[PDB]
Amino acid sequence: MEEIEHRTVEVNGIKMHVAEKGEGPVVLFLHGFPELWYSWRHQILALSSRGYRAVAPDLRGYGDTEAPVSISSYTGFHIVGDLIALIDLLGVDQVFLVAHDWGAIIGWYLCTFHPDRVKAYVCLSVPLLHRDPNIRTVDAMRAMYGDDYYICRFQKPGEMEAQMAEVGTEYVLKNILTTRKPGPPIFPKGEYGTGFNPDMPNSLPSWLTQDDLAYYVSKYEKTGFTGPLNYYRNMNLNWELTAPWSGGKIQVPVKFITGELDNVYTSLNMKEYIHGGGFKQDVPNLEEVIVQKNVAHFNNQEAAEEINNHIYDFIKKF
Repeated sequence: MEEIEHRTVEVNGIKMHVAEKGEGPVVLFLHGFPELWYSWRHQILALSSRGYRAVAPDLRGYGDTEAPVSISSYTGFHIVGDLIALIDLLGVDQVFLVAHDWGAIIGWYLCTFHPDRVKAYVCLSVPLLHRDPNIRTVDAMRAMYGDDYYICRFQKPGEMEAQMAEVGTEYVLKNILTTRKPGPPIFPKGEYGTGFNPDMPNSLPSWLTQDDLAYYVSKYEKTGFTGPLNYYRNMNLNWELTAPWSGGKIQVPVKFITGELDNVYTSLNMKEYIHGGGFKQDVPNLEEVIVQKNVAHFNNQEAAEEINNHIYDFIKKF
């Protein structure tokens, strides 16, 4: 970790923190919510040691990267704009892409707008989110799960931030990271409360050290949750703006990997989309989907070595 290089670069008008290690084909890692570049620590070390150039930024709004004040500065187009600028700075025509959670949503947008810049994509947790022309993204979630569904509760500016403040940053991060409950996360009414996990363990699970959690806390306690939350606040706007790509397929080779207990997999009719034929129809060069038994949402950390090996085996093919 000591030999991971950290720098700040100017991309698309913002200052972005980039963590990098190794030489070789670029493997660009995109973290999720509420994470950081650091979520890829094990993959950065493994892929760099195995002859690749591992690159893992803090995305716009996160960690040591600039957080614009306007909520509207966090559409998928803004984030992809940052990443295209980053790839140009890296000096390469194409990358191998690896992404998780919100990072995976952004990765799907990258593959939609610029498939030629992506040789192959290892996608964790969140598959392609089919644009339903009949109903907006968050409107559909609201109809399915109601107003206490977490994504709905994340919409109103400032509200979730205050609820998180009441219980504290360390509690929020431990609450989220340790969750193993399947199904749609429904919050208690009017407060954070038990949030994502009504059965928090006393000890951190063995994949997350006290120092790991402390590092996440050290960033979030200062810069807060607003930047990361703002991605969710643009889901309906993203839906509007992506009308030009309605009914579109992605031809980038994809390997999709999820923990079996991930709340994403176990909600939103995702399991049916993933295995039922819809995912493959939209993504014709999708390879065998991997479901990791007894693994939760944070599969790049909880099953880090398996993820290292799946990434390595897949990108070698190309």
